Amino acid sequence: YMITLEVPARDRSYAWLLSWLTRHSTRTQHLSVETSYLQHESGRISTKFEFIPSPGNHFIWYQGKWIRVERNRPWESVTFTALGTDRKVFFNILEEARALALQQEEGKTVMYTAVGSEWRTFGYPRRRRPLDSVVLQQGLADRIVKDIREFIDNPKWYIDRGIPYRRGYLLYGPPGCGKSSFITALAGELEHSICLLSLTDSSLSDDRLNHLLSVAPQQSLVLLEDVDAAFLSRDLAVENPIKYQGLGRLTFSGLLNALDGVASTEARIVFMTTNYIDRLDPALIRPGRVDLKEYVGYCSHWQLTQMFQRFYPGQAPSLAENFAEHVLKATSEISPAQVQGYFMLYKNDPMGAVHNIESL
Amino acid sequence: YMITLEVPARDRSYAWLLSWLTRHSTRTQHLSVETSYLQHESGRISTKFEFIPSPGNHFIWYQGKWIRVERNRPWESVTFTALGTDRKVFFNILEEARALALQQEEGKTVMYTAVGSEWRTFGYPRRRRPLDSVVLQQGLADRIVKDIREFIDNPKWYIDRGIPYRRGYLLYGPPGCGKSSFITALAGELEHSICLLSLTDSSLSDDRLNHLLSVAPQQSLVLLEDVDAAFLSRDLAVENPIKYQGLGRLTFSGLLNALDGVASTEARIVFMTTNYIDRLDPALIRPGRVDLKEYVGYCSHWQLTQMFQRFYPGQAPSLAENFAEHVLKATSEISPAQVQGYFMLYKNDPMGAVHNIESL
Ligand SMILES: Nc1ncnc2c1ncn2[C@@H]1O[C@H](COP(=O)(O)OP(=O)(O)OP(=O)(O)O)[C@@H](O)[C@H]1O
Ligand SMILES: Nc1ncnc2c1ncn2[C@@H]1O[C@H](COP(=O)(O)OP(=O)(O)OP(=O)(O)O)[C@@H](O)[C@H]1O
Ligand SMILES: [Mg+2]
Ligand SMILES: [Mg+2]
Repeated sequence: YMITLEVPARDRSYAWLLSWLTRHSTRTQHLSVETSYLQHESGRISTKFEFIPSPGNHFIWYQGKWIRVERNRPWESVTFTALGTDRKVFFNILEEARALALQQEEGKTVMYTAVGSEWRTFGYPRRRRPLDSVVLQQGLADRIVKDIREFIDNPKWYIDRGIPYRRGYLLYGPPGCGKSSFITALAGELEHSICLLSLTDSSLSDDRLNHLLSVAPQQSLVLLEDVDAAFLSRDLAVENPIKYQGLGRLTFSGLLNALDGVASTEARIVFMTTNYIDRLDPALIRPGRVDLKEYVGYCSHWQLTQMFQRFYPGQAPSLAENFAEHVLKATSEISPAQVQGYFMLYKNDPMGAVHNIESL
Repeated sequence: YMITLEVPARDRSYAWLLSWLTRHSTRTQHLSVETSYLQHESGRISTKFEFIPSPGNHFIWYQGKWIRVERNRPWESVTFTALGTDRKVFFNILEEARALALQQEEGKTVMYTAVGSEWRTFGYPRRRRPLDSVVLQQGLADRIVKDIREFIDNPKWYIDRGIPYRRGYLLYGPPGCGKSSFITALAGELEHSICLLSLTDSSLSDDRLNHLLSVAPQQSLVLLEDVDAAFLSRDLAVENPIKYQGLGRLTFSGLLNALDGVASTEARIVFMTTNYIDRLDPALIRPGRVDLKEYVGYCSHWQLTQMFQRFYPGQAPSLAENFAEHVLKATSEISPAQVQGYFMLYKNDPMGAVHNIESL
């Protein structure tokens, strides 16, 4: 007579338990190697040999209980066998795992991915990009931030009238203007998590897409990159239905219903990005599916001035005006990425980038 | 000499027994983790650790009978082994499961889905949308409600003359007018259940479609979304037979016979939705397969007035007339979804949406 807690692979606290188990690797006869390397120079690579507990029956001595944990071997099922019937030690283990895991993810952003029909983490947590480091047009980031915050802070008003509690944003513009960078900065600012979804995958279907959109982690953003490339439309729409034009078992109607239909879930934010606004079917970007659409474009006077004052702090304000005037006189349109590269050429050299502005 | 009740996966009361078993999880040596999370803020996520009984041979103490329940492990078969030959405990268990399950589904709508050749539930029951929250044209929802109620309440008249006891409705219009929302509201009002069916699935055939249409749950609605996209027609029909145009092993004649043929079942309601009424073959929408067809269109004066008086309750009636007049003068055609979004911009701000009506 014992208690055999069974936690299979498909669990939210799976990573938390794995992290705690790696933390409590002491007193474990079976091990797995945990070496990592940091090269410095001269062929002297630092070693960091450690011990991940192997998928075995290691006996743990938590609170003097001789707890036995077994991880099997692609299907995985972790087991926490104990003595008697207490259930308190399980709660303590879960709480300690939560305390340890959330401590690790502090000041970072966790990136998930779509594996099969489920979300799994993708690498170590990434360092968040400061929001002010991304410079957009005057009064554009503030509007999006305010709209998202208002949507988050008013759930009652949605329920009191019956509208589904959902939202969606679309960003479009020329290549190299700040779409992905702004999305990353916003995710870092809002302390959310990014879920990456590809519509051209070879293992995605309508039912799997609906399940993925239904089981998305809480306090997270869903990102759809280049929705146009997954469905040719417009000129085709005048003659025949919208073909899928790719590899994967997906249909236009399935995606349309999944984004906003009858079985769509609640409390979800979806971001979409494209480079050809005119290649998107009108039914896809109608209100209800895309509440706010914004255009990010080429540089302007204020944007160039802010970029200059950001890359060379401490300089006099006249230099920024000189740089902006010269850039806008020498060329008409320019992308922020090109300006960033040109600045990267002249590292820590103010008044040097104000002279060699020949980039026609 | 015992009694071994066997209930495989393909049963209607399967969910009821699973819910009862989760209710009676006490005195079970083997367990499975039942933790859920509700984020609040500051990285403080509430834990709800519980215990779903694992697929094991847990010994239950219902009525002091030492009942043994075993769930195997994709094929599933639940077993209720008991002592002697009584069969009374089985009646009591089924009745308690029914009492518990129907208690949970109160005021909600259950959404089913097509898995293989059987209907299975899809997530938690969803909150029902009030019917008055969806505003359609004058005297349109009432007609459909009355027709459906008349069909439900008169089975004798159908039998006494020999007509098959079936019905079907079709809704068509511009994208973003209220088709799906009205269907959801009607399903909530009628205390029915929604079954989602996709005609472009990669595992659908004529025999499977017939089986699914024959085994649909009682007191339920069958929904076919975007029937046009599954069969190109019209201009093709003038030259060659109807092609399927997609992925899946289905034919036009198979669908036509399944909807209304010789083997079609009785007491079934089917809803169909499309955006291009002119792309549907005449044989598909003939009487007998689609009894009532209705058109949902753009906004009108009364619809706009009702929407305004719904989103801002307590306002004077003149404001609604002013808003309707200004909207209809500034623009001719406008979808209700755009009106909903424009109202969503001005939250709790009457007399503000009556001034900034520039949405051309
Ligand atoms: N507004 C901006 N301010 C600062 N850096 C920017 C800005 N826009 C782009 N960059 C820089 O350009 C590089 C890539 O930008 P990013 O990937 O966000 O562009 P994009 O417009 O989303 O491109 P693509 O459409 O090809 O995905 C990064 O080094 C990023 O810092
Ligand atoms: N008549 C209406 N009254 C109130 N809200 C409406 C109405 N029509 C649409 N909406 C709102 O529009 C949004 C989506 O509407 P819905 O999905 O029902 O439109 P649809 O015409 O069925 O669209 P699609 O053809 O793309 O499926 C929801 O927020 C819903 O509340
Ligand atoms: Mg990018
Ligand atoms: Mg709809």
